[PDB]
Amino acid sequence: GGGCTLLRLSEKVDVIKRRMTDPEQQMGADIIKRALCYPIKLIAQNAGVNGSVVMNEVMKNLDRPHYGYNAATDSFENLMETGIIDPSKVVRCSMENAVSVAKTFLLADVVVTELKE
Amino acid sequence: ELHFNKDMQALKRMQAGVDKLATVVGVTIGPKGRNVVLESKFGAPKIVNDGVTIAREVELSDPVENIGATLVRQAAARTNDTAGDGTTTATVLSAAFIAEGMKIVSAGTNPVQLVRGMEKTVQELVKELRKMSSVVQTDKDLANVACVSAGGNTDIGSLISDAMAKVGRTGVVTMEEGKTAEDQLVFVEGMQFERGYTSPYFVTDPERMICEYENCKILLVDKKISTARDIITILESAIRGNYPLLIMAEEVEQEALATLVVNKLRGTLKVVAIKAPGFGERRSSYLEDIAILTGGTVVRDEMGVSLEQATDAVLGTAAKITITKERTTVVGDGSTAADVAARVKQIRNLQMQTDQDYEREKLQERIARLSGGVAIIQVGAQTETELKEKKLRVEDALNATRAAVEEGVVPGGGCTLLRLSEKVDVIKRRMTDPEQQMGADIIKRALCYPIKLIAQNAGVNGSVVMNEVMKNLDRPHYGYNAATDSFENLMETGIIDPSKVVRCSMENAVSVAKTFLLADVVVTELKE
Amino acid sequence: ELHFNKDMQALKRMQAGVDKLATVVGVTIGPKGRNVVLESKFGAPKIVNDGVTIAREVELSDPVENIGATLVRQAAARTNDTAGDGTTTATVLSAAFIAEGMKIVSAGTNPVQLVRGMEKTVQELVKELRKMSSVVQTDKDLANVACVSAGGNTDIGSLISDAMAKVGRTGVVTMEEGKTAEDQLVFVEGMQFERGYTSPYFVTDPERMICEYENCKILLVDKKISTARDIITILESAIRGNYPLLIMAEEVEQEALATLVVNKLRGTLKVVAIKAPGFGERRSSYLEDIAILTGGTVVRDEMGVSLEQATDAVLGTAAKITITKERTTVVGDGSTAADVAARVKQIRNLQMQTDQDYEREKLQERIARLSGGVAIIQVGAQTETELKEKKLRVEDALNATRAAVEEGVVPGGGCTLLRLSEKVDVIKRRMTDPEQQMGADIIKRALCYPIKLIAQNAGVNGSVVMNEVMKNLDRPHYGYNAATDSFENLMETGIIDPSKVVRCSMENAVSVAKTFLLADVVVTELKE
Amino acid sequence: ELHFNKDMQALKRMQAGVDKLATVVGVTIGPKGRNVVLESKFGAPKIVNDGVTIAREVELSDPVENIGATLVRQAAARTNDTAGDGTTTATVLSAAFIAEGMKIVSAGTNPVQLVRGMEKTVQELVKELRKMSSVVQTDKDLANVACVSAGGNTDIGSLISDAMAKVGRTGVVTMEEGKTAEDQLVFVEGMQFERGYTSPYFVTDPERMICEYENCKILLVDKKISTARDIITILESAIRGNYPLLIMAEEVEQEALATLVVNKLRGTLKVVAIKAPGFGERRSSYLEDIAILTGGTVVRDEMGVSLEQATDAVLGTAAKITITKERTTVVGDGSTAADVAARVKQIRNLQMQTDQDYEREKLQERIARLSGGVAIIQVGAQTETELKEKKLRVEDALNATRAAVEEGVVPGGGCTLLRLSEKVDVIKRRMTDPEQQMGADIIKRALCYPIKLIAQNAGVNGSVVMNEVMKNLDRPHYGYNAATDSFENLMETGIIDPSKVVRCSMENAVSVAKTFLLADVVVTELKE
Repeated sequence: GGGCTLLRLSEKVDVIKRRMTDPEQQMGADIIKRALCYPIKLIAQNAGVNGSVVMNEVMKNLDRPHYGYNAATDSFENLMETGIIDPSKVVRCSMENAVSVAKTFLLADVVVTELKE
Repeated sequence: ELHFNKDMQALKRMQAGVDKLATVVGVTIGPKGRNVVLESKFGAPKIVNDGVTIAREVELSDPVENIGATLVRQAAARTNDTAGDGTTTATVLSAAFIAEGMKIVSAGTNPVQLVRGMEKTVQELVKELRKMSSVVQTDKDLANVACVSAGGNTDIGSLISDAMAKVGRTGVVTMEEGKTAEDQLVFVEGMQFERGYTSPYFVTDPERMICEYENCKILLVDKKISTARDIITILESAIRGNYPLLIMAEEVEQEALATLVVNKLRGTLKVVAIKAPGFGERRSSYLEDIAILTGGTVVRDEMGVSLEQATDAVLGTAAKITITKERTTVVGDGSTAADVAARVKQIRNLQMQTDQDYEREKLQERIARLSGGVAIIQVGAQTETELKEKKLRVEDALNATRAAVEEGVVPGGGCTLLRLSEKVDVIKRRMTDPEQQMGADIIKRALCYPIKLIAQNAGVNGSVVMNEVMKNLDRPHYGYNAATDSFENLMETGIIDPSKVVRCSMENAVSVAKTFLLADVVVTELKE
Repeated sequence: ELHFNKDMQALKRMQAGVDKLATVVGVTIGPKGRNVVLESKFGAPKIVNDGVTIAREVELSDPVENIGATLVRQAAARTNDTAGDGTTTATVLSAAFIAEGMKIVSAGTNPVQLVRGMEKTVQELVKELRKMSSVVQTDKDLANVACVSAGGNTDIGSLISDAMAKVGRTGVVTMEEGKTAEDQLVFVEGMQFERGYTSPYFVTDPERMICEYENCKILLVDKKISTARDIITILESAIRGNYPLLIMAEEVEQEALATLVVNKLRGTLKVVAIKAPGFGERRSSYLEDIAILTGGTVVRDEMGVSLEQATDAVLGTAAKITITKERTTVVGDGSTAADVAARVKQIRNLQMQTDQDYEREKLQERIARLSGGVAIIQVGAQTETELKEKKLRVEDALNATRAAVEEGVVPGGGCTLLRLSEKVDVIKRRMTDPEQQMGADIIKRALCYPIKLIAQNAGVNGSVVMNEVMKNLDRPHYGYNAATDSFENLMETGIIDPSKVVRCSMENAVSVAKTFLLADVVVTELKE
Repeated sequence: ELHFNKDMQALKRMQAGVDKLATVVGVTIGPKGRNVVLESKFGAPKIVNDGVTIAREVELSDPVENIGATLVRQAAARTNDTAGDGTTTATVLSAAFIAEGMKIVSAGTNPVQLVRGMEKTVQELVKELRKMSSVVQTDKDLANVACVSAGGNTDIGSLISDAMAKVGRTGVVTMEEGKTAEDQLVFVEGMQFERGYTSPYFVTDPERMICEYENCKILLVDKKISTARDIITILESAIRGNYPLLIMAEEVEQEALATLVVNKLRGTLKVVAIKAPGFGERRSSYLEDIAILTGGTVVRDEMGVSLEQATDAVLGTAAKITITKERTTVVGDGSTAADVAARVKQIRNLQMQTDQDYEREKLQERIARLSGGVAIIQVGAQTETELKEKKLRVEDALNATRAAVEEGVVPGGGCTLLRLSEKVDVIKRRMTDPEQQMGADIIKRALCYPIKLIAQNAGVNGSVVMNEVMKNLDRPHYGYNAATDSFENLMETGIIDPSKVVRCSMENAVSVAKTFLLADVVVTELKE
């Protein structure tokens, strides 16, 4: 948990070369990358600490040994053994739905609305 | 249909509303307080000297600064209905923590570590406040405490003293006027509980907003009530004998509650609504404990009789009943006194065979209030405006004495807030981050505000008064009486505050200041 | 006709203007600095990468925030003409102290103890800066410093190295272009002083604003000058031979000064103004030290000849003279070199018979500059634009090398500000009042700003950069070069700053922040 | 008195102004270009089909978008005076780099790496353009290139062909009309230099802004001139004989220059001021190289005769002199032709004994221009409007032929931009950061703009045009002539552009786009 799983997910779109590798789809991949960076940034920031340095410490270190950052205690700790864990169902559903509404958002080009008079 | 308020200025907005509330209640505080004029609903205006009445009526225009002042009103009201006093102190301290809070926060300081510092500081200052407290253990010192806390002369405070000297602990003393000019002490079979009414619309006589009824029958069950036709038949029994009815069966749903308040608003049916004591098997063991005490059987389905009709056998009787916000009291009824003398025997038998721990203290708290009973006191009568003036004085006397004997006693005049303030300087916290230290200094400078406002609005500089007491030794009960304007010891003189008031107002003020500075976004429904 | 600006908000007004000045100069700083487009006075615009030019042109509409920005410009300009560089660093530091300062003052903190904490912190940080400094004592390490400090390749920086390896101390190296593509070193009879021009209107060629004249006569008297009729006869002596004239006789009053600038503006008379070196008997002993050095006599009334007609040998000759803001230099004249070799003998004579102390060092500072002379260097020429680009590169090279060897050298990139910032945490001051501690933390967070603005406007987060540098050992010259974006030691790589610049910009920034936060009331003339 | 513009929107303001300039110059481009109506200073309007006249006159109200458009005007003007043509191409490309640049920058992309990508991509494309270029080495193919580049028929372009076939390299061919209808080729003793006149106020006949004089004497010294009394005596020597005078002594200061332009504005004295060729000892070796050539001695103070008076012996003669922005040409004078034939012998002698390297090429560049001389051509005359129409057609012909033979030739129509644009897709840079790749793609989409605007304003979709040219093989000189609206090889048809124009307009466009996107803050002096 701690939204750190979104960083580990974001740092695996750099290895995704798609078909037919048109620059636009690559932009969308970079879009997902920078968008997954936001949640942990908001968590660390609104807690009271710079999120840029936290993101740097976790990412530069090995991403596999469950390295993470607990904002509740503010210290370098493994999220598993400490007790900060998130259900994968929540992460998956919130991620798919966010893209689903972003789909029907950016695709939009004309909006109508019934007015008062 | 929702308005948005964000950033740094949104906080300042409701802070101003808070500061405006603490401004009018601020000039209320002090022995030489000022008069606040209120525009009447219809007719001649009402002059106010109380901080409670002011906090009740204040509500501004701008919604953000309106919910800000109301957010402090919560702490003020909550402090009042849990300590009996200290609304003025709660508000001014609340705004003090907020003002000094916003002052430091504006320097880009982390709110989380600040509020953590405040929480721990006041918490240790509460632990320190218990050390500061002066305990009463003798009925004669209790007499001196009572008579002094009572307005003016002793005598009447000397009457309350022996009134509670009879019934040792667990209360509960109730007062009433009439009928002939003497001091009539009366002890009868009465009981109380720490539950409250269902709706604040049952208040018999404002502004006391306390529901009192004389010569009324009682009725109670354990299960939830929603059906009405059963009570309608009992309503016919309440019309059969034009008398009010008592009901306290845990949760009454919106249907029966609406029928109750409608039949009460017209005056056709005098009804009372309230909750059940305890939980689980305790409920069915508490209502049956008060059933026979009131001279009535139990209408539970466990045996079980529960139908449309209801006679005198299923409902007990109570001469007088007085219920308030968090308390419900019964007294006066001349029913089976042996029941009160036999149920206590059953508790002793159960406690003798009890191996558990929770059952020991539950039987201990039940044997307490049972044995304590109710004691009701009758006041004298000189003129028609005399006991009315007395009854109010003895009302404020009893509540003050109870609040004092409950948690202990501390030197009043707001000086106890100074002594508590000059002990945060030695507090080295963990992990001693600068932010938490700021919060400690915030508590320090905030505790300074009440005494300053007291002296200032009295007519003298508070800076010199604070300097005279602080530089002098804080231990020999040194203080400053604003009533006489002289250096005196607050204990021997007669200026004392109940420690319950100081603690509650302090904790609540930090409580609202916690959820005030922690806020960052405020929403509000708008007109259009 | 006078406007009154008071309270707390009047401070924030000029703070905004200060912050606006630091905003534009802020994006100027750093190796990956940004361009700032200036509107032309008439025609094609002018893009600027320097922080000096920007600070010259900035002046806001609102008077209060204009004089506030102008107040910072004072420290910026003063740093520029006392160190040679660091306008960008002085400004951002000045605003840093002001921003962080007012951030704390807003909490009602005592300004007096705050600025006291600032002054002492930076002063001990200057004493610490001298420890941080690296000293050059060998001409070969001086060669490596000079070449690296020079732009790009060495060769020319390797030429200035031996140029100052010849003239050991006291300077002073002066440069000039022409005529054939080689490296021509020339040592001749030249001298300089630490005085300046009378008026900034004498500047020959802006934006260098340095008055340079070739093949001109020089005139010196010790007393003050106010009369004109004597000068207009020398003007006739300056018209007889169409040549410029040099004058530095202490104080020239408004009358003669106005006549001088008027006759110079029309181009009829090429005149130069300036001031006198030393004081009292020193003046009459310094002007006669340069009179014969320029091949002229003294027109003092002590002997004394002083009439209307002045001739050829009452005024010395100087082949080339270059003067600036706080310096005045002469060079080139092929006069009595024996004088330069005989006056030094007279100084040694006075030195050995001297029993005093001040006379010993006055003779020592005079024998220094006299023996030092003025070595003029001639650069080569590939094309016509290459010689100009070189001349500018060697101009910035010489001024950088001089500013480096003068006060010592410190690691550049603004990283030395962090190493200094992480030494205030150990500073336990007297009497350690919290306010002075706030001032220390203010300096800390303020010294953090420059490196942040450099990294940020370069294109990378400054927080991570600060962390990586600070968490690592601060002693093995660890640093971060924004030009390459990589972990590197600032020394071996070639990113160095002169310690004189850091110190001057630091002290001045605190100096203006001193007179900024101490302010409480501001006045200003209005239009109507 | 200074305004402040910052953030992202400040960039878009001047970007709009740039977009407005490229809008009017945009409809100018193309064979089927449109007419731009200009309001006259006084009287009948002036229609313009040239992009040069438009770029001169355009200047908007809003200062920021004015200095933005002017910033592009600097690129267009600089391209014009360094290539001879391509103002329209420079502007549309400049705005292309800006538009496509800001289009990517708005995504928060690093400006530093972007412009770095732009610089390197276009620089390698310059190295690529030199590959795309076609070379001319035969006078007969030169004849075909010249006649085609010339408007319409050949004959006259076939005359310029043999005109330059005579004088091989180093130029320089000058033209003139009159007097009898034939083809008169004339070679005489003439010379030129790559220097320019002092002030643009000396222009004889606009809009050609080129100062031309007939039958005038010359005068040159090496030292700087500031005095005037010597000049006013030569003025008297220029008044006794009503003839203009030539002066080129390096730097003429503000005094003499002001006197010169004043005496010229009244028509009493026909003067001009020009700079010195070479540098140092070269100057004194170049002015005496043109002194005797013009039949005059040297007035240098190196020995050295220089006083008040001046006669015919100190000043040479010149039949005709034509000077422009960056060139100064003399021709026609019938002086010592033996001088031009003897100084070349002296150069060969010095060349034989020269051991250096720079002296060899300096003697080589002097022996070149000396041997090349200055061939002047005379055109025929049918009517009076035909000779002027010819003279204009041969003026643009000569300038086009020189620009084509100088840097080589490339297929015109802006199609060479596509061939250059479809070569950035193979450019893998270092360290191949995405930003530099964006800058490469920016260059690609920007090079697509000119050909698109050409086809569009002509009257055909540019999308299908780009498709046909690009999808086909880019090597067999495939192109699209908008004049005939048809598939055609740009070489064999007659639509060719000089490589110098394409290269210079491309480099300057990136240069101003460099100092455009790098900008982040813009300042501007306001009215009040």
